[PDB]
Amino acid sequence: GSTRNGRDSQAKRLGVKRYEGQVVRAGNILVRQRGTRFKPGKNVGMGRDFTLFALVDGVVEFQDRGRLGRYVHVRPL
Amino acid sequence: RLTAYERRKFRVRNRIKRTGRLRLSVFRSLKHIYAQIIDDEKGVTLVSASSLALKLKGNKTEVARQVGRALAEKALALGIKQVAFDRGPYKYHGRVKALAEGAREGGLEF
Amino acid sequence: MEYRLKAYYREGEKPSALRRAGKLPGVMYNRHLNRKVYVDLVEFDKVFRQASIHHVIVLELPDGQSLPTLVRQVNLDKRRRRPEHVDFFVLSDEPVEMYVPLRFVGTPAGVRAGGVLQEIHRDILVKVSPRNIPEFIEVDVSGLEIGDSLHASDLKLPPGVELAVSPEETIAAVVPPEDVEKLAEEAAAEVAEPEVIKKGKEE
Amino acid sequence: MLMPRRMKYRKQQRGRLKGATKGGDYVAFGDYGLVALEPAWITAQQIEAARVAMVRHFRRGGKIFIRIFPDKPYTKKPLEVRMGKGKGNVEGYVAVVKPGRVMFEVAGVTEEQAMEALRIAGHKLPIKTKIVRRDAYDEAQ
Amino acid sequence: PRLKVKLVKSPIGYPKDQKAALKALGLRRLQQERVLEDTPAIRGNVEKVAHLVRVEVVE
RNA sequence: CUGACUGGGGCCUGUAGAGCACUGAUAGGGCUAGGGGGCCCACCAGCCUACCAAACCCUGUCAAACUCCGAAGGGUCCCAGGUGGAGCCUGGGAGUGAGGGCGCGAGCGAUAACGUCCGCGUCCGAGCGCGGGAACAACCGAGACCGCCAGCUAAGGCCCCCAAGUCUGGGCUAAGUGGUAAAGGAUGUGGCGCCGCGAAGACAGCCAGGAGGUUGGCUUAGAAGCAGCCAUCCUUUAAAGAGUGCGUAAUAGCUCACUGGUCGAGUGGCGCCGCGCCGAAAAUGAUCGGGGCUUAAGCCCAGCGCCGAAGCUGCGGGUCUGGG
RNA sequence: CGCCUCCUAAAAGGUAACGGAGGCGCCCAAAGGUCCCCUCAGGCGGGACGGAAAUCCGCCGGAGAGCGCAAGGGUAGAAGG
RNA sequence: CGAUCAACGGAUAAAAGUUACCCCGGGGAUAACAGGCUGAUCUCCCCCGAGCGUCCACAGCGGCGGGGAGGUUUGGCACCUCGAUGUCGGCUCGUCGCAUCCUGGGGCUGAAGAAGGUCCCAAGGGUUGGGCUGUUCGCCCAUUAAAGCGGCACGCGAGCUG
RNA sequence: UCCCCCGUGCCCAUAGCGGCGUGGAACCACCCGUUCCCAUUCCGAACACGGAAGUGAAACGCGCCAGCGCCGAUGGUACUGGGCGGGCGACCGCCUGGGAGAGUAGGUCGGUGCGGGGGA
Ligand SMILES: [Mg+2]
Ligand SMILES: [Mg+2]
Ligand SMILES: [Mg+2]
Ligand SMILES: [Mg+2]
Ligand SMILES: [Mg+2]
Ligand SMILES: [Mg+2]
Ligand SMILES: [Mg+2]
Ligand SMILES: [Mg+2]
Ligand SMILES: [Mg+2]
Ligand SMILES: [Mg+2]
Ligand SMILES: [Mg+2]
Ligand SMILES: [Mg+2]
Ligand SMILES: [Mg+2]
Ligand SMILES: [Mg+2]
Ligand SMILES: [Mg+2]
Ligand SMILES: [Mg+2]
Ligand SMILES: [Mg+2]
Ligand SMILES: [Mg+2]
Ligand SMILES: [Mg+2]
Ligand SMILES: [Mg+2]
Ligand SMILES: [Mg+2]
Ligand SMILES: [Mg+2]
Ligand SMILES: [Mg+2]
Ligand SMILES: [Mg+2]
Ligand SMILES: [Mg+2]
Ligand SMILES: [Mg+2]
Ligand SMILES: [Mg+2]
Ligand SMILES: [Mg+2]
Ligand SMILES: [Mg+2]
Ligand SMILES: [Mg+2]
Ligand SMILES: [Mg+2]
Ligand SMILES: [Mg+2]
Ligand SMILES: [Mg+2]
Ligand SMILES: [Mg+2]
Ligand SMILES: [Mg+2]
Ligand SMILES: [Mg+2]
Ligand SMILES: [Mg+2]
Ligand SMILES: [Mg+2]
Ligand SMILES: [Mg+2]
Ligand SMILES: [Mg+2]
Ligand SMILES: [Mg+2]
Ligand SMILES: [Mg+2]
Ligand SMILES: [Mg+2]
Ligand SMILES: [Mg+2]
Ligand SMILES: [Mg+2]
Ligand SMILES: [Mg+2]
Ligand SMILES: [Mg+2]
Ligand SMILES: [Mg+2]
Ligand SMILES: [Mg+2]
Ligand SMILES: [Mg+2]
Ligand SMILES: [Mg+2]
Ligand SMILES: [Mg+2]
Ligand SMILES: [Mg+2]
Ligand SMILES: [Mg+2]
Ligand SMILES: [Mg+2]
Ligand SMILES: [Mg+2]
Ligand SMILES: [Mg+2]
Ligand SMILES: [Mg+2]
Ligand SMILES: [Mg+2]
Ligand SMILES: [Mg+2]
Ligand SMILES: [Mg+2]
Ligand SMILES: [Mg+2]
Ligand SMILES: [Mg+2]
Ligand SMILES: [Mg+2]
Ligand SMILES: [Mg+2]
Ligand SMILES: [Mg+2]
Ligand SMILES: [Mg+2]
Ligand SMILES: [Mg+2]
Ligand SMILES: [Mg+2]
Ligand SMILES: [Mg+2]
Ligand SMILES: [Mg+2]
Ligand SMILES: [Mg+2]
Ligand SMILES: [Mg+2]
Ligand SMILES: [Mg+2]
Ligand SMILES: [Mg+2]
Ligand SMILES: [Mg+2]
Ligand SMILES: [Mg+2]
Ligand SMILES: [Mg+2]
Ligand SMILES: [Mg+2]
Ligand SMILES: [Mg+2]
Ligand SMILES: [Mg+2]
Ligand SMILES: [Mg+2]
Ligand SMILES: [Mg+2]
Ligand SMILES: [Mg+2]
Ligand SMILES: [Mg+2]
Ligand SMILES: [Mg+2]
Ligand SMILES: [Mg+2]
Ligand SMILES: [Mg+2]
Ligand SMILES: [Mg+2]
Ligand SMILES: [Mg+2]
Ligand SMILES: [Mg+2]
Ligand SMILES: [Mg+2]
Ligand SMILES: [Mg+2]
Ligand SMILES: [Mg+2]
Ligand SMILES: [Mg+2]
Ligand SMILES: [Mg+2]
Ligand SMILES: [Mg+2]
Ligand SMILES: [Mg+2]
Ligand SMILES: [Mg+2]
Ligand SMILES: [Mg+2]
Ligand SMILES: [Mg+2]
Ligand SMILES: [Mg+2]
Ligand SMILES: [Mg+2]
Ligand SMILES: [Mg+2]
Ligand SMILES: [Mg+2]
Ligand SMILES: [Mg+2]
Ligand SMILES: [Mg+2]
Ligand SMILES: [Mg+2]
Ligand SMILES: [Mg+2]
Ligand SMILES: [Mg+2]
Ligand SMILES: [Mg+2]
Ligand SMILES: [Mg+2]
Ligand SMILES: [Mg+2]
Ligand SMILES: [Mg+2]
Ligand SMILES: [Mg+2]
Ligand SMILES: [Mg+2]
Ligand SMILES: [Mg+2]
Ligand SMILES: [Mg+2]
Ligand SMILES: [Mg+2]
Ligand SMILES: [Mg+2]
Ligand SMILES: [Mg+2]
Ligand SMILES: [Mg+2]
Ligand SMILES: [Mg+2]
Ligand SMILES: [Mg+2]
Ligand SMILES: [Mg+2]
Ligand SMILES: [Mg+2]
Ligand SMILES: [Mg+2]
Ligand SMILES: [Mg+2]
Ligand SMILES: [Mg+2]
Ligand SMILES: [Mg+2]
Ligand SMILES: [Mg+2]
Ligand SMILES: [Mg+2]
Ligand SMILES: [Mg+2]
Ligand SMILES: [Mg+2]
Ligand SMILES: [Mg+2]
Ligand SMILES: [Mg+2]
Ligand SMILES: [Mg+2]
Ligand SMILES: [Mg+2]
Ligand SMILES: [Mg+2]
Ligand SMILES: [Mg+2]
Ligand SMILES: [Mg+2]
Ligand SMILES: [Mg+2]
Ligand SMILES: [Mg+2]
Ligand SMILES: [Mg+2]
Ligand SMILES: [Mg+2]
Ligand SMILES: [Mg+2]
Ligand SMILES: [Mg+2]
Ligand SMILES: [Mg+2]
Ligand SMILES: [Mg+2]
Ligand SMILES: [Mg+2]
Ligand SMILES: [Mg+2]
Ligand SMILES: [Mg+2]
Ligand SMILES: [Mg+2]
Ligand SMILES: [Mg+2]
Ligand SMILES: [Mg+2]
Ligand SMILES: [Mg+2]
Ligand SMILES: [Mg+2]
Ligand SMILES: [Mg+2]
Ligand SMILES: [Mg+2]
Ligand SMILES: [Mg+2]
Ligand SMILES: [Mg+2]
Ligand SMILES: [Mg+2]
Ligand SMILES: [Mg+2]
Ligand SMILES: [Mg+2]
Ligand SMILES: [Mg+2]
Ligand SMILES: [Mg+2]
Ligand SMILES: [Mg+2]
Ligand SMILES: [Mg+2]
Ligand SMILES: [Mg+2]
Ligand SMILES: [Mg+2]
Ligand SMILES: [Mg+2]
Ligand SMILES: [Mg+2]
Ligand SMILES: [Mg+2]
Ligand SMILES: [Mg+2]
Ligand SMILES: [Mg+2]
Ligand SMILES: [Mg+2]
Ligand SMILES: [Mg+2]
Ligand SMILES: [Mg+2]
Ligand SMILES: [Mg+2]
Ligand SMILES: [Mg+2]
Ligand SMILES: [Mg+2]
Ligand SMILES: [Mg+2]
Ligand SMILES: [Mg+2]
Ligand SMILES: [Mg+2]
Ligand SMILES: [Mg+2]
Ligand SMILES: [Mg+2]
Ligand SMILES: [Mg+2]
Ligand SMILES: [Mg+2]
Ligand SMILES: [Mg+2]
Ligand SMILES: [Mg+2]
Ligand SMILES: [Mg+2]
Ligand SMILES: [Mg+2]
Ligand SMILES: [Mg+2]
Ligand SMILES: [Mg+2]
Ligand SMILES: [Mg+2]
Repeated sequence: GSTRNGRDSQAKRLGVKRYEGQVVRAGNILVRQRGTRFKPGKNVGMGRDFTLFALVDGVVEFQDRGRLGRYVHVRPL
Repeated sequence: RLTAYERRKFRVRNRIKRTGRLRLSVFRSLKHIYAQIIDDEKGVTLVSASSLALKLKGNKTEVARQVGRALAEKALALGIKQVAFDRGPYKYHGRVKALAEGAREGGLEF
Repeated sequence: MEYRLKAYYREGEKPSALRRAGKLPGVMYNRHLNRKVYVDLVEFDKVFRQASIHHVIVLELPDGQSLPTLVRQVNLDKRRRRPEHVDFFVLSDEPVEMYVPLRFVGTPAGVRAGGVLQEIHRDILVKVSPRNIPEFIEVDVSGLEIGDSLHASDLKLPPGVELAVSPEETIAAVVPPEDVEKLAEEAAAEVAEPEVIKKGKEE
Repeated sequence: MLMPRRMKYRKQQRGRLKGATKGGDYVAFGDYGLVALEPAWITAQQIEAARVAMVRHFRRGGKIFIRIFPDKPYTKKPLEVRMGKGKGNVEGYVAVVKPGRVMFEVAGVTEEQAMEALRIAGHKLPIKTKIVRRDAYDEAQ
Repeated sequence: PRLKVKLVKSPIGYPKDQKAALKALGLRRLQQERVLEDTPAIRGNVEKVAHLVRVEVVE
């Protein structure tokens, strides 16, 4: 008697890293995610692993455009 | 259920908006050819130019080029220089190419 | 018949207090009004067991009105099997969707043979004038063998009452009875171990 | 007796038995019903024993409706092994049953017959039960 | 107006944040009374440790 | 002044619950490919099926690794309260890196363990200091600087051991239940509710009547209401089932059901609630902590009063810290 | 016994057990960049060989297909062809 | 560029076994005995009433299921004890429980009688000698009213045996 | 400032599917051609050019209809932050604050910005 199971992988610490209204700087990571759960919006880049980040210094804003998906914006200051 | 046309159109427009320029959008009907230079931040048109509105003549291509120059003129007069070319569902060719070259001669920046 | 029931208005009385006092919370509404009401449970229950959602209830309000209503929905307390809230639907002169009782007239052939009539629909949904509410709707089931069945299509409707459900909707059936002779072969019958849906490079 | 023909998973964590039945609370097919008064995992064998007794009461006749189904696998470690070394093996299947559920209904049989059958069936179940008969409340759900 | 708050049941055995609330209210000893401005932040802590406290409206 | 905690506001989330739209499970029914089987055939198509049954549909459900939904909460940021043995920064010194009980949420285990493994919280650890809990680290109460032959309380208590009520009003319990247990059983008791039947005289008793077809059969070998199911029809009735059981080898043999005379007021059955009864067997001598308690000294409801700690107060003192 | 994916995990992050299930130790010179174009599975109907399924035509079909490999997230307004 | 340094933060460039001949330091942080908690397993008792018993559920029985009690079994757990809680069987000496083996009392019986079965009350007393085996147990011989089953650290090694 | 149409956005189905109707002056489409630019793994179907005889048949635009789809109260309940009780347990309740999902009533055959072209 013994187990064929027993493994699991490290947690990846995914999810939003800066919420709406929060002041960010150019480069700040805003969202960490698998695929496009949030899409890059105004002043927001997407890295190869879908990571969303601020393109300019400013304030984070979220936007839910229905069938168009959810969006992270950064509004300049 | 979209069409190859509806898709093509989205696909190019989406790329153009992403860059944040004023967009020179082009409509090409069987007879005429129109041009809005649009600000998508504001959802607004800033300058127009049509073969319909210019009561312009004959050879469609030559006509296009004319609306092209026409657009640029009203455009620079409003301070607009740079802009992005929205070929819509249209291959950049023919009448559209012609319109594009015209706004170019006209001094539009793209 | 057509049944009558005293009703009363409630504002902020707590539904639990009401219930603790023998009163059943409820609401009456239609497109024009929506009022929070309660009834005496034991009175309501007396009516409702005959009424059901099938027959008209008239609500004798304290303001003096007397509104004709259908019970539209009854919430049961799932642990205790008791009503806990009623929806009274205020009939007005438009036609209404509703449930009209089926009567299964006659003894099916299948039942003589030892079978069992499964009264699958004991009522039927119907758009109809309030002024036109049938007491019931007869259905001849006497031609039913095990294992035949009737559908709403086979229903012969009264005047001014239109079907509100698919004609293809089965409404009664006659099925084989329970039999002790089946037990031994059921009790002996080898059943296979459950298959586990393959995960991974298996599928 | 009753068991899933197939499952996505072989073993299920145990869970809890809090609350009244989620649904299954009103009579919905036959004439008389057997409702659970207290929660339990009802075993497939217990279900089948309840059923068989009822058909036995009826001899020939009636319809029995079974409204609970054992899709929960019950696990147990082999005798005398110690703790650890993996989860037990499936030994049977239970149907989770919280208070209020109509577990069985009967139809097509006299009242004294539906009464007695459900009583005897009740004695096979490891919980307290009440026999109900179809009301308007059932019909209105 | 003002809130007169009195600590009357011991915070011993209650979660740290209720102890923290008493600290925000400045309540340190049983039976101690504190008169506090009746503002919404203060009222939040009074309501938080309501089962430990006796409140009375004053002036 | 930035802290814990709190107020307001934005954003993030996929749990409880629920749902079945997805993935799967699922009872029954409908509809209907596909098989099985029976008619009818090999000239290849038919037809019938109370058989197993796909997809689909309806009713009704199930799921940690399902979700069309989806809270309470939680997290974070902004503004504000918040001066605390708060917070932040640099540095010096550690010890710890065997935890444990309890509550809640899970997993494992057997819906076992004073079990095990995580999460949130608490307490013991280090509060084996104090009151209650008979006794008892972690349950309730409460954070012991010192002193007092002062006061008020907390949990818990107020018949005696034992401080304070043999306190007040309403109710139940007759089991010493209280003062350890389940399925299940029961004319225990009190209280509600719903049915039947009855002065067109019911129930009990003192009296009758219970009857033709017909010892009916799909019925073997007896099967005459009373060995299985797919029959309950009537004649005659004031009434009487092709019958409740006791009866036979099958009968015959009696009563009920059901109508009639006597009395003359209720009677029979179901269900629910409260408190009790049985179910209840273990090993040195018993026992609710003891004595002892029965309109309680038990239980439920509603009161007033007191007792009660190292908690709080009064009085005096010490030390540290802050402020004068 | 390292690494990945899901669950457990109590709706931020994290979270154990010899708890429940699966994968990795490669690969691709295109399976990479960019421009341009295209859109699926499946269902019904029609069509020689040709069948449940080869290719063709019609209608319906928002994504259930695809995306080298496990799972998950993502995704046709493309990441698919 | 050379790592299945995969025991995957990788001790050396380089490494398996045995000890009942054994030793030291430690641990009741951790097994084996006993106790404890638990009661799955075990023993006993009920609920249900299919069915058996010519007839007849319940004389005697009780399908499939269901609820419990006990704490003698086998285990689970790892809580005192590893600066020691001596461990099976026997002998000796008892003492207790009662789910009673006998004797006393009783109900039912498919109890004519005699003899039985089954349940109930009952723990006062009694409960044999021998062959086998270390055995407990068990089988066997010869008897008996009977040849009971358990607890007491699987009662009892500062009481003996070994 | 109102009506129609052509572009382009925003809300993200109350905007969709289906049935019916309607429009060609203008605009848009289909349309006529395939010399020319450009193009088909074949096809002027598409993309593309040059055109202006025809037709709103297709498409599109605008109306109407609630069969499907989508939206959806109020009421009550589940669940729950915090605070309390009960049960030997599985589990069950009270207080305060929050409060679904299903369902019922009901709603929907879109609303709106910018610029053009035409009309009153
Ligand atoms: Mg293994
Ligand atoms: Mg694992
Ligand atoms: Mg990790
Ligand atoms: Mg981990
Ligand atoms: Mg993970
Ligand atoms: Mg996130
Ligand atoms: Mg990149
Ligand atoms: Mg990439
Ligand atoms: Mg916003
Ligand atoms: Mg913005
Ligand atoms: Mg578990
Ligand atoms: Mg079980
Ligand atoms: Mg298990
Ligand atoms: Mg285990
Ligand atoms: Mg197991
Ligand atoms: Mg089992
Ligand atoms: Mg249930
Ligand atoms: Mg039972
Ligand atoms: Mg429902
Ligand atoms: Mg306290
Ligand atoms: Mg406390
Ligand atoms: Mg708290
Ligand atoms: Mg104090
Ligand atoms: Mg304190
Ligand atoms: Mg401050
Ligand atoms: Mg801060
Ligand atoms: Mg803060
Ligand atoms: Mg806050
Ligand atoms: Mg759930
Ligand atoms: Mg489903
Ligand atoms: Mg549905
Ligand atoms: Mg569940
Ligand atoms: Mg989950
Ligand atoms: Mg879930
Ligand atoms: Mg918060
Ligand atoms: Mg917030
Ligand atoms: Mg501040
Ligand atoms: Mg300071
Ligand atoms: Mg400190
Ligand atoms: Mg500190
Ligand atoms: Mg330091
Ligand atoms: Mg030092
Ligand atoms: Mg250290
Ligand atoms: Mg250390
Ligand atoms: Mg360590
Ligand atoms: Mg430890
Ligand atoms: Mg721990
Ligand atoms: Mg700790
Ligand atoms: Mg540990
Ligand atoms: Mg814990
Ligand atoms: Mg509790
Ligand atoms: Mg727990
Ligand atoms: Mg878990
Ligand atoms: Mg158990
Ligand atoms: Mg303890
Ligand atoms: Mg523990
Ligand atoms: Mg525990
Ligand atoms: Mg546990
Ligand atoms: Mg702890
Ligand atoms: Mg220590
Ligand atoms: Mg303490
Ligand atoms: Mg402490
Ligand atoms: Mg203590
Ligand atoms: Mg002490
Ligand atoms: Mg001490
Ligand atoms: Mg103490
Ligand atoms: Mg004490
Ligand atoms: Mg004491
Ligand atoms: Mg003095
Ligand atoms: Mg006092
Ligand atoms: Mg008190
Ligand atoms: Mg006392
Ligand atoms: Mg004494
Ligand atoms: Mg005294
Ligand atoms: Mg008194
Ligand atoms: Mg007694
Ligand atoms: Mg007593
Ligand atoms: Mg007693
Ligand atoms: Mg009784
Ligand atoms: Mg009673
Ligand atoms: Mg006779
Ligand atoms: Mg008893
Ligand atoms: Mg009294
Ligand atoms: Mg005192
Ligand atoms: Mg003090
Ligand atoms: Mg002094
Ligand atoms: Mg002083
Ligand atoms: Mg590795
Ligand atoms: Mg997680
Ligand atoms: Mg998760
Ligand atoms: Mg998480
Ligand atoms: Mg969480
Ligand atoms: Mg972090
Ligand atoms: Mg592997
Ligand atoms: Mg290529
Ligand atoms: Mg690629
Ligand atoms: Mg390429
Ligand atoms: Mg196809
Ligand atoms: Mg085909
Ligand atoms: Mg062919
Ligand atoms: Mg084909
Ligand atoms: Mg896919
Ligand atoms: Mg693979
Ligand atoms: Mg090397
Ligand atoms: Mg290593
Ligand atoms: Mg190594
Ligand atoms: Mg390592
Ligand atoms: Mg090395
Ligand atoms: Mg080397
Ligand atoms: Mg080595
Ligand atoms: Mg050895
Ligand atoms: Mg040796
Ligand atoms: Mg030797
Ligand atoms: Mg030697
Ligand atoms: Mg030697
Ligand atoms: Mg030696
Ligand atoms: Mg040694
Ligand atoms: Mg050493
Ligand atoms: Mg130990
Ligand atoms: Mg250790
Ligand atoms: Mg040990
Ligand atoms: Mg040991
Ligand atoms: Mg042991
Ligand atoms: Mg010991
Ligand atoms: Mg036990
Ligand atoms: Mg028993
Ligand atoms: Mg027999
Ligand atoms: Mg008999
Ligand atoms: Mg029998
Ligand atoms: Mg018996
Ligand atoms: Mg058995
Ligand atoms: Mg059991
Ligand atoms: Mg047992
Ligand atoms: Mg036990
Ligand atoms: Mg023991
Ligand atoms: Mg023992
Ligand atoms: Mg015990
Ligand atoms: Mg053990
Ligand atoms: Mg043991
Ligand atoms: Mg130990
Ligand atoms: Mg441990
Ligand atoms: Mg030792
Ligand atoms: Mg010693
Ligand atoms: Mg020693
Ligand atoms: Mg000793
Ligand atoms: Mg020895
Ligand atoms: Mg003895
Ligand atoms: Mg006895
Ligand atoms: Mg005797
Ligand atoms: Mg005799
Ligand atoms: Mg005899
Ligand atoms: Mg006897
Ligand atoms: Mg004796
Ligand atoms: Mg004795
Ligand atoms: Mg004896
Ligand atoms: Mg000899
Ligand atoms: Mg011998
Ligand atoms: Mg022997
Ligand atoms: Mg032996
Ligand atoms: Mg004898
Ligand atoms: Mg002997
Ligand atoms: Mg032992
Ligand atoms: Mg011994
Ligand atoms: Mg012994
Ligand atoms: Mg000994
Ligand atoms: Mg010795
Ligand atoms: Mg010995
Ligand atoms: Mg000794
Ligand atoms: Mg000794
Ligand atoms: Mg000794
Ligand atoms: Mg001796
Ligand atoms: Mg438009
Ligand atoms: Mg528009
Ligand atoms: Mg706009
Ligand atoms: Mg027309
Ligand atoms: Mg149209
Ligand atoms: Mg025209
Ligand atoms: Mg015309
Ligand atoms: Mg032309
Ligand atoms: Mg050519
Ligand atoms: Mg040319
Ligand atoms: Mg063409
Ligand atoms: Mg048309
Ligand atoms: Mg078009
Ligand atoms: Mg309308
Ligand atoms: Mg809804
Ligand atoms: Mg609501
Ligand atoms: Mg609440
Ligand atoms: Mg709570
Ligand atoms: Mg509320
Ligand atoms: Mg919800
Ligand atoms: Mg809702
Ligand atoms: Mg619509
Ligand atoms: Mg406009
Ligand atoms: Mg205009």
